[PDB]
Amino acid sequence: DVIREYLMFNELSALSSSPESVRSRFSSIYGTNPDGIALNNETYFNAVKPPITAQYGYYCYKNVGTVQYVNRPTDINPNVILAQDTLTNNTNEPFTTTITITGSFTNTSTVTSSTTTGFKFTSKLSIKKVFEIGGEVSFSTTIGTSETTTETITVSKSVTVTVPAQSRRTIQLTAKIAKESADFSAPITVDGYFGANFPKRVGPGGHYFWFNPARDVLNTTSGTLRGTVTNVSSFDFQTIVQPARSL
Ligand SMILES: [Lu+3]
Ligand SMILES: [Lu+3]
Repeated sequence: DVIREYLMFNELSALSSSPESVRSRFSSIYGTNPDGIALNNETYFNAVKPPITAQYGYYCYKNVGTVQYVNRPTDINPNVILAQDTLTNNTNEPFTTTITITGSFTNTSTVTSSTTTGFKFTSKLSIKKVFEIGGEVSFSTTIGTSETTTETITVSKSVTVTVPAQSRRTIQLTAKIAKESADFSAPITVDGYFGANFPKRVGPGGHYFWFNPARDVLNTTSGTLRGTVTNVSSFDFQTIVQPARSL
């Protein structure tokens, strides 16, 4: 998904920064410690209200770029009993009979995401992955969370079996389980401005209010989104009729 929202003061740590470190950068740039600083609709320290950044139209945004997916090796659980039934022959004559054996399996699709430094995005992230075995999976997800959705597969199989004279005979419904997954990542980028108000006129021309691009006052202006999309499903259903065993 293409996300673009305001950067907040409580997310400065996500850019390895702080209001104090931003203020100190403004101090270095202009040669006087500002009274206060401003970001979008917020201020910090001894600041002019309303924020000079909104007054003067200088905003600052965090962005999620294009999500890139990388397939992980698929893990296959090669045998799982979904159903098991035993036919008992208590007579002196064999009989043959057609039975139906039924199992159900609950498929899961799981999304998880995070950022390396703890950005606080509000807009849902769109995650879509087509899995070979599991098929198409999509999510609209809050970054930094986990979600699982479920779907039910019921499988019935008819089978004709002869059970000898004094014996029982077991029938199983079996499947393989595929855990399919892909890792994903997206660049986080910050662009726009911070504001500062000074106790005296500073800078070229002598002004009380100044704006500097985020890159001038923050220790970094990028980060990273990461996550995984998993699907667990059953496939390769088989009927197993085991040899008749004596009672
Ligand atoms: Lu194959
Ligand atoms: Lu196959």
